[PDB]
Amino acid sequence: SHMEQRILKFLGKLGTPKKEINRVLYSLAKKGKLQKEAGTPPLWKIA
Amino acid sequence: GSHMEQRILKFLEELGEGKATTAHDLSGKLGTPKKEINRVLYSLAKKGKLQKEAGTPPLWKIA
Amino acid sequence: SHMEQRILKFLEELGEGKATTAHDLSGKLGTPKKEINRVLYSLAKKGKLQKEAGTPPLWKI
Amino acid sequence: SHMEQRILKFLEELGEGKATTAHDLSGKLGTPKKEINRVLYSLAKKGKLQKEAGTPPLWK
DNA sequence: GTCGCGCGCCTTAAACC
DNA sequence: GTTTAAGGCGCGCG
Repeated sequence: SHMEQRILKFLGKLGTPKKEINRVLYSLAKKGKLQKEAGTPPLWKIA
Repeated sequence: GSHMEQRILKFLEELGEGKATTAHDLSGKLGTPKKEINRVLYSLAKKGKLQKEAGTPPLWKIA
Repeated sequence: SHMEQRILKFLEELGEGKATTAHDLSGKLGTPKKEINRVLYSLAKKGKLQKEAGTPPLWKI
Repeated sequence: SHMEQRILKFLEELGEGKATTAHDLSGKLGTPKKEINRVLYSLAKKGKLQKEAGTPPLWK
């Protein structure tokens, strides 16, 4: 995946397409390689 | 990860290099209903851990 | 079906230019999306309907 | 609305076991899940129902 | 502001017992 | 006459 990598580099709302971004986020959480601790905003990091 | 993913991951691994099976087959050989089997397979898929050849029915092997 | 031709005439009605989403196709016709997609996907079986994938998928002839 | 109250009526009235799936509520009432689920997840945030988990979720 | 959503899924017909 | 179907479906989304 091209656009997944990009997000990883950084390390939660980011200024490139933000709809397409959340898909790729929850993917890598479900998918792994990211943590999702709840609350608003949803917080994100590498595990 | 999960017990069920464990079992499924066992069976597919043991079939061979590039050997693929169906939710139906799995369902029978593991004694779990197809619905559960599919639930997990599609998960493992979204998890990068497996590969779906699409068709009727889809074929499942390791990526 | 009553809805099938209606779904058709709406796609058909708005040129060959482009497809639309089931969502709006619903909202304009006042019919729920469930009924809409049922039919779209039903029709795409047959050759007339033509599905262009995505999220959300786009529907043209 | 009309639907909230009926659904709202259904749970306690038919409190056999505890709770039922959006699906069942639909089939009884002859109404698609969209309207039903809207109303259930609505009635949750504010307090009058509990989502006991599963697939589909169960509401009491 | 949480939103990831793609969803059609049987008011089921084709298909394997 | 059960089981399949992409059938996995959880969906509520404004």
